[PDB]
Amino acid sequence: KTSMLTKEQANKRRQWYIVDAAGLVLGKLAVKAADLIRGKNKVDFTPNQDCGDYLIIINSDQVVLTGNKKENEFWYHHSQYIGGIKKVSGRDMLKKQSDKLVYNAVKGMLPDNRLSRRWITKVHVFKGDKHNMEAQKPTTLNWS
Amino acid sequence: MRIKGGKQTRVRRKKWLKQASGSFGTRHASYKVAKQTVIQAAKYAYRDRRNKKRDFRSLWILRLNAALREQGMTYSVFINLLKKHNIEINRKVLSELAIKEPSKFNLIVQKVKS
Amino acid sequence: MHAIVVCGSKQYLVHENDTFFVEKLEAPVGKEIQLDKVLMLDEKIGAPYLEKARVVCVVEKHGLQRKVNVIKHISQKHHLKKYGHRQPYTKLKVVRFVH
Amino acid sequence: AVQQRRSSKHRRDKRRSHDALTAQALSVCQKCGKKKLFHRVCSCGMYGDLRVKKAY
Amino acid sequence: TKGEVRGGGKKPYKQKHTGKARQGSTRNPHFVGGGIVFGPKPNRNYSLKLNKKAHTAALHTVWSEKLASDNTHLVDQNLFNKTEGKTKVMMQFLKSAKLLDKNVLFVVNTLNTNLEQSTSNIKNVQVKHLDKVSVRDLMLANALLVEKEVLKALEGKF
Amino acid sequence: MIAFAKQFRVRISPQKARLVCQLIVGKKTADAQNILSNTPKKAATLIAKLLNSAIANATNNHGMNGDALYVFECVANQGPSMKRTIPRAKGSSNMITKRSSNLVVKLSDNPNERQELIKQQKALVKKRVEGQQKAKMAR
RNA sequence: GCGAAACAGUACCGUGAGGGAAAGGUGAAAAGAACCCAGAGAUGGGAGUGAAAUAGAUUCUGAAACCAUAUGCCUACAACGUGUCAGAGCACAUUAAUGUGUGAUGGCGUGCGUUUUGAAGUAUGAGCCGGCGAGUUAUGAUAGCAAGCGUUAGUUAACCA
RNA sequence: UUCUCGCAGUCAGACAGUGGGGGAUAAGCUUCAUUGUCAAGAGGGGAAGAGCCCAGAUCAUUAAAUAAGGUCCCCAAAAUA
RNA sequence: UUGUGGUAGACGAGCGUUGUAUUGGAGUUGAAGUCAAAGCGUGAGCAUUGGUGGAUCCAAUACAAGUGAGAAUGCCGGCA
Repeated sequence: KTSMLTKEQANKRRQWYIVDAAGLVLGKLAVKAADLIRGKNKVDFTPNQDCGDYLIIINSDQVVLTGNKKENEFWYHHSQYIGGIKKVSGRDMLKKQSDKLVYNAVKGMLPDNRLSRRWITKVHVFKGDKHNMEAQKPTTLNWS
Repeated sequence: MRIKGGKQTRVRRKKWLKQASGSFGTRHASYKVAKQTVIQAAKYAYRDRRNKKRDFRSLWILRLNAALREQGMTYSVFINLLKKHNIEINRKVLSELAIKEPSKFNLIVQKVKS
Repeated sequence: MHAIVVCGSKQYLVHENDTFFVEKLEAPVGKEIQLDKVLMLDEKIGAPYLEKARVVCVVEKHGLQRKVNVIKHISQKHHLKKYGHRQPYTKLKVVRFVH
Repeated sequence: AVQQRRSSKHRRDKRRSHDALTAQALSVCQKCGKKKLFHRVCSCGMYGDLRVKKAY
Repeated sequence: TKGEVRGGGKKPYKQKHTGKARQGSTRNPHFVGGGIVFGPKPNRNYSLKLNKKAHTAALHTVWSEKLASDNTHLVDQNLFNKTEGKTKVMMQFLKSAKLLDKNVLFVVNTLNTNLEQSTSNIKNVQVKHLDKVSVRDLMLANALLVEKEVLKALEGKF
Repeated sequence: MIAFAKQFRVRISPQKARLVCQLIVGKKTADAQNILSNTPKKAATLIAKLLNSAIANATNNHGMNGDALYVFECVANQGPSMKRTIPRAKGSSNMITKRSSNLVVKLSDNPNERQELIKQQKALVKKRVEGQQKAKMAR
């Protein structure tokens, strides 16, 4: 008939990982962001439970796009009000909130799920390098 | 010769009404809506009998390729390692059943070159 | 410890002293049955099967899966074909294995 | 206006949830022993120690 | 039916300017009070017709089945005598035949007073004429007594 | 102990009866008569009769001390309403109903005695299940 | 069931011709709750009778729709024609069953009927439960099946016993 | 798919390709012959979809392999130059 | 071996309900009705058991149907 299968449930163990954007690009780090937050690279996956882990990205304010995308590609952010469009480009979010850049990038590429919106907070982004979450005794590894 | 025929009517409605229960709201309260929900759920289960394996095979391949990318090798060569050379009858789900037992799947994924 | 045994068209992970449910074999209760089809007990995989390797299992009962009521219908089409599927199966366990 | 769809039982319940009432104050009258409501008159009539109303 | 029920043709509502269901008569089969279009009527006949020869063949067959019942032996006019109506005597007769529930219908062609004198109290025992036989009545017996003088008529009737 | 006291259909809408007697569930008769004599509602003065009747029931028919008695259950059982009509405009007529309420009030002495009803229903359940059982051992 | 089980063509409707309803069953026999308590009151709780009052006049049985009460479970960042396949957790034990109750969450998920070129639709019908409710007959013809009789055949009608 | 018997249903079609007609070779337009589908047929791909490509589904299967189509994450699958 | 989409449409085998013809059985030692439950069936259904219930019902073979309701802006009565 059928082969019974079981999975780990309500015993998930998650860790803290360090990664830096010194010479990265948006897409090639955002793909790893989605991979880690989904936990699809580890065999501990369970769609009924959480699978990703904590992540810290530090100094997002030096990531660089290839080509003129920083000046010609635009993001519109419309509030519920009429004519609430905030127009941003690639070049301006470097001298402005780059945290929302990785934020909306990572949320756009995951399915609309109550866990995914709960997933997105497990990653922390600051343009600086100092944060009180540095006391987590975290496992450090590049390209994470 | 009059026959009311409301008794077997009561029985048939009752026997339609047991299975329609546990629903949110008055869905399982009246004859018509309860039967509509039962038929719709029967269709849903009929289609889900295919959908479940359609999604579980994808879950299989993703869970396997997790470990495969952990060891670097890909699923594309994995099938070549088994089916072409050293022909076996291994199936997808037993791979992850072996993954869930530590230090055993390593042996299988290492004899691929032997 | 483990074993990879295919009954019918379904391949199963089976350990020692484990009860499980497989497709119907029409086997009456009580006797001991040695199945031929088996692969990768713990090492030394044979290509199609494991040669001369037997899995000796005991059958204890035949059961049926819950009543499956299936109805086919198309909207506004005067077609409400109802049917009831019962799914037979054999509940049994293994006792021995030989190379 | 006129309703278009029937109101459900649970909408009736949620609208009725704020359509309830609270309790009331209560106090003790020293001379005329009675569990009277606070800052009101007592059974014998003395709101304070003053009772100009008839005791009947 | 729709025309048999007493009533008029007045319409409670007019044919428009109202979202009410359409009605056209005071009484309808789909309206309470009655008025079913088709029900019991005193015209249904259950008429059936079978040829005489086929019915006579069915007779001859059922007699021959009874004539081979082996529990319906011959009886003579004499033994109906010695009693007028004393069912006790006929009760002893019935007991001696070892019959309890046998719905014994007796064939008679002499109209001797003794038998129709009895056989009208208990539902079990009745006596009827040879000219009045019916196939169900013949097999309703399950035990019966035949008089020997009518054997001549039986062989004459084939 | 039940201390049940019935009323049988006094003319009040049960919606307002439940509305007034959420405020009494779980409380003690010591702090119930007073609050029932102060709240300015129509049903309030009307159910004080039932409350004191229940007090009399408890004190007389059984006769326990009753100092631990508390309000166990209020309910407004829906009886058969009355039907009337009134003329309206355009020759139309409005249809009006008169709702009454069957009221029975239960006073409990201990925070218990429902669990006993639970095992009573379980006793019904078991007598059922062994009744099913004897069908098989019957030879 | 005559519309009319019952004081029925009654009540009632229009002035008038005329139109036109609904509802029965207690229990063996009222033996119909003496008397006590609470409350003016009906009433309820006792007692007693009644086998039995949860048969107390609402008075054979009392489904469901409807309204409440509470065992346990789940729930206030949630985008859903509300369920299905899995599924932890929580509480347990049965028409002994790969047991049951609920479902944190994941995958999927645009009704019934009719109309039709085609309808999740903003085409229509349905607030809801329940009760009833619309393919039968006189004669005859055609076709199909089976039986009887039989290729100087076979069958009767009306009517009578 | 011939012939006879009996029951039919049905004459309101539309869509996609070609040949065309009309329009203005304009239409989710109108009308044909032909090639398929929907009506009367699920599903997968196409962002959903009445017809388009793969396609005709007894029931079950946390079985395998292919058709179209696809393998940066959602969303399952690849890389090499 | 062919199979097992399907309206219209056609074909075959069907189920339940009332009462009747029998052959039987059960019934205050609690019939049937009634609902609650984690049954048996390819189907209309068939059940098993308890309480409630307080008096006729049921198995099989045939017989004749006011014999089979989800919809009719349906009616009846109630609930909204």
